[PDB]
Amino acid sequence: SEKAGHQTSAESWGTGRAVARIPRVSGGGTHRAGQGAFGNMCRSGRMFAPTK
Amino acid sequence: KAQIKQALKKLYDIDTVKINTLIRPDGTKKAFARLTPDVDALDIAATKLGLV
Amino acid sequence: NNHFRKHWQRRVRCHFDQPGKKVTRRLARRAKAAALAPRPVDKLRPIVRCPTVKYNRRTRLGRGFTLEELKAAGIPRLLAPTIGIAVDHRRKNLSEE
Amino acid sequence: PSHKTFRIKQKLAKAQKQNRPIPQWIRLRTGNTIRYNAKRRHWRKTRLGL
Amino acid sequence: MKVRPTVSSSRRKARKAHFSAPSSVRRVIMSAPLSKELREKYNVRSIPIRKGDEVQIVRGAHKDKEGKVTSVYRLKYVIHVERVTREKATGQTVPIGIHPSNVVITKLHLDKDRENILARIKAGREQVAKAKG
Amino acid sequence: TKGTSSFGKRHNKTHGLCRRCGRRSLHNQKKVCASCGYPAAKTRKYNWSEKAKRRKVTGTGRMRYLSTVPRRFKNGFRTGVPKGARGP
Amino acid sequence: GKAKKKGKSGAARNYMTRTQAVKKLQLSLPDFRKLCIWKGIYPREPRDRRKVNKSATASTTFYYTKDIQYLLHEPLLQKFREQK
Amino acid sequence: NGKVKAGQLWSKNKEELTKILGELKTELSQLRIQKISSSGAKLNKIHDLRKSIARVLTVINAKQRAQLRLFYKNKKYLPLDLRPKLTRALRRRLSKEDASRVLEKTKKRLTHFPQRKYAVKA
Amino acid sequence: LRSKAERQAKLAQRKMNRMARQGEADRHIHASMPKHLFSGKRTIGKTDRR
RNA sequence: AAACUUUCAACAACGGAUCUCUUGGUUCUGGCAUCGAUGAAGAACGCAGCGAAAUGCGAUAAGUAAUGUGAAUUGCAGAAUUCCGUGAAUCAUCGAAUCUUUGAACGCACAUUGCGCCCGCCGGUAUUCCGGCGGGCAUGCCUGUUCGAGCGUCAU
RNA sequence: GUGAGCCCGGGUCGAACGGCCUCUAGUGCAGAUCUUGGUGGUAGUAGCAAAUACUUCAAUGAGAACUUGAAGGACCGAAGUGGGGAAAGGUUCCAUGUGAACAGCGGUUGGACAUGGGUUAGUCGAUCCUAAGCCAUAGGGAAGUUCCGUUUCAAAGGGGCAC
RNA sequence: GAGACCGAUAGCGCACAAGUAGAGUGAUCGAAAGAUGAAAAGCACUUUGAAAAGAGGGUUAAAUAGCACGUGAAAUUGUUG
RNA sequence: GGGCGAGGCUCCUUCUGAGUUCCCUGGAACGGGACGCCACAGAGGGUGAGAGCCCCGUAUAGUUGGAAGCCAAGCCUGUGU
Ligand SMILES: [Zn+2]
Repeated sequence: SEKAGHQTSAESWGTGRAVARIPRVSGGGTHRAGQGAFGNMCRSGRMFAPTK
Repeated sequence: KAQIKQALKKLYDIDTVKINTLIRPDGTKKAFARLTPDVDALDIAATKLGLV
Repeated sequence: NNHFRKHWQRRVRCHFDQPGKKVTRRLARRAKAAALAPRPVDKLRPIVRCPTVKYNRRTRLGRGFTLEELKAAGIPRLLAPTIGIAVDHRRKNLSEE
Repeated sequence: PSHKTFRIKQKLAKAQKQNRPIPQWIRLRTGNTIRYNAKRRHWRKTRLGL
Repeated sequence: MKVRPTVSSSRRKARKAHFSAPSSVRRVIMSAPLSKELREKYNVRSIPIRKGDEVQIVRGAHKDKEGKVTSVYRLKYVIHVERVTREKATGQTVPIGIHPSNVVITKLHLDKDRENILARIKAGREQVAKAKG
Repeated sequence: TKGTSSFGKRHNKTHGLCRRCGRRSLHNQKKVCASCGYPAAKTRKYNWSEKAKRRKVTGTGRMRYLSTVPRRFKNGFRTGVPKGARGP
Repeated sequence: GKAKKKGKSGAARNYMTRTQAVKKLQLSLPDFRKLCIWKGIYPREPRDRRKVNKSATASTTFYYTKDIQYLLHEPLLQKFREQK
Repeated sequence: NGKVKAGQLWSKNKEELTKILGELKTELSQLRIQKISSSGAKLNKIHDLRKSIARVLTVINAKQRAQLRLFYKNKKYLPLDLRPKLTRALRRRLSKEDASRVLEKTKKRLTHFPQRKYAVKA
Repeated sequence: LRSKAERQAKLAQRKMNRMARQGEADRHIHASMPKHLFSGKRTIGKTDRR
């Protein structure tokens, strides 16, 4: 599916001292919050070069 | 209260002097019907209600 | 010369349904033939000459026969489309051939 | 509060009736997957949001 | 090989239909063959099984045991046969699940619906044999 | 003091329950639901939130009348009873 | 419960004057008198006519509200309108 | 007892159906109190009484709606619940006669020149 | 059967008892990586905490 | 020498990888045209002998009628089925019905189970009082009916 | 076998799998302050030290510093550590029972867990009135979702009498 | 109806009471989580414990499958050598 | 201009072939060996392990019962206001 791995709202937390700059799922109160997104290396993300 | 007293009169031939009502925390209505002094509520409960 | 500077991926059309559409068209043609039996499935078409100097060496099928053609052939214009003859009123006969 | 509307009290009544553990005969059914009440509510843990 | 476009050879769809079939379909699925002498008597190979039938078990560890069908538990596709049971730890008797395809029916619980079933199956078999003959 | 001590003054309610969509999103002063747009006649939906559209799209609820329409279409919206059926 | 208002029950509901009856039935005076004679609607007398109407005199005619309600369903009203 | 079958109900008319409904409701009223006082093989009876009340109401409604349809068989305007449902678009759709109406010139032209049955020799 | 049902009800609680929940109504998910503690930089101006 | 630290091995732990599975996704293809004031989609509240949810249903409430099938349901309890039958079933089909409060939502409102009006019926001593039940009362627009207004144009 | 790797023995285990030639790819990891999950050393370590304070006997119980009764000692000190309410919460209230979990110890106790019970009005509030203000209608804008408008450039209704 | 697609960190966010639990005033955000066994045959009875449980002794083809449940890697840990 | 209309088509419905033969392993044959049979059916699934013949289905002609439509070879009649 063309929308697989992209049905999330996520932004990176910026350059800092603790974590990497992958986009992280915003919000709170669940395990998904703060987790990585949108990357082919990320769990529950879009693959590299999706098949058409 | 009028519906409750008329229903009691139609069902069990019960005449009441007054009726108090509340709504329980479960959502059902509770009605205290005080009967006339001529009729005995214990005889009504034993015979018609069967609450012994 | 690659015209891929728009949002081209939103209107890419593939043709996986080409044999299925051929099957559907053949089924529709068979149903039309069964409904129109014993008449032919198509109407009679005139022979006309293509316009411009590139294609005026070749003839082909036109839309319908002219009113003058039907009058000379002796077929009334109200009878003609009811017996499988296509009729065109816009076309005229500028020559006798 | 003690002052409450009828709609609020009715929804609180529904929440009070829903606040229970599952019956014990449920776990003995054939092919059951329900082990506990996963929507159980407590007055100190999760708000009703009224 | 299947030819009809309304027939699906999908294993996923077949397993979903089998394990989510309703009770009236499970009755047809839970069919058993008849015995030999019943087969020449009625010209019927197979019938759906029901309570009160007499069966002989021909497969499994309880082979060659005979008894009456005490229960048709369609919810896990099981028949309970009389005396084909086991004991628990406590020694209480619990019936042993047998699939109906592992038994053969030796005596039919006959009511007029079963007579109509057998008669129409026999008539259909004879008219197919006559048409193909 | 903009944090923990300021959080102790939060005992009012901007939103109450909406009679139409059932959410705690009816603004108590504007009398406008932030979720479904009540009391406007149309239900509030936008094309910039596919998730919000599909959270309330047709089929998420009960389909108390619409689910029986295809059967009536399949039988042709027929009217009457089977012939010889018991009744009046 | 809620306190009742004065003049909303009793003789005020029980009676109405001839003017109020005519305006309620939407008839002319000859048609109203004709219908009252034909249907047997008789004049009445309240115990206190001020409780029915403050502008009532000794010559004011009173009728029953239920009698005017019964007159509202008489099929001769449509006959009168058809003849007009 | 407590199970009333529809085969007996389809032969009655309205007054004894009302009497049966009243008796069933009275039995359900006393046996709800008997339910809150004791139990046993008894709850099947109140389930049967509930289903019997449903059956009696269904039979009464069906017979009286049939009588109303017989009354409104030959009238121009029917009650909305007795009118056919279909869909809203189907009810707003043009009737068959109005959709099949043609002009007089079209009628003359179709009378004198219809689509003929013909074949062409090969 | 009553003892078996009680045993099944008790074995239903092992995972949440290992998770140390106060009953089955305890389903609170806490922030183990808060954004205010794991993002941003501290400058010489105003700080976000003391 | 032991203890301790480290290395190797066996077993036991911790943990859930690997392998196998799959009533699920994803993509393609074929067929069809059918929501709603005759009250939709959605929301809320209820309904089972013993259910919180999911599922189904609406005070006829895990359901009614009708047609078909033909002996179940099942976790427990309790009843079956004249089995040679107007008939089990958490069965299928589905043309007759029921369908609470709402919602475009429609008497006026609604952060209230608030306040009305019109017409019938029934009950309580009741021409007046009290109570219950039933049927109604939104807006815009069209065709028609009826009642009207205006030296606006006339006749008389 | 130079090698990436391949093959066999032994143990474990339970339902599928491989060789060769072609075809095909979402095909080979130590890093990316990766991504998810799991686990160490630190380490039985830092602490668990505001709000003056606890002690004796008996009972219960497997087990009592933090359960109860009695006996003593203290504290809040009437702008209270008291008796009641508004907001907010929603059953936390009461009785009985209780394994584990939670009460950063312990627990026989508990706002925890389990089953039940409990909120009675013509006079107390809501309901009624209007305030600051908000929304219909007439009508005028706006492509429109709708904006203004609240007394207007509206035929916006009450009463009486009648031979 | 199908596939030279994916095989539970994959494939839709969702194979499970998933647009659920949960968070946010709100617009919105939004998971984790499938597999005992062919059949519960889910351990009678004895004994030790307050209990959880332990040990005998059965059930199973297998408990080296005990509702922490197919297979059971590594990090890390205990015992023995 | 009217009215019949044989016949045909569409949709639901009853029904369809053949081993549970013998031996071995196994907890259980659906495994191995032997002897057969059906096939316009050797697609798929279930059944205690890889089942054409155990069960549901699968192929093909049809064959029971029912409703509503459409097409249609032909045949009766009026005749020109
Ligand atoms: Zn809303």
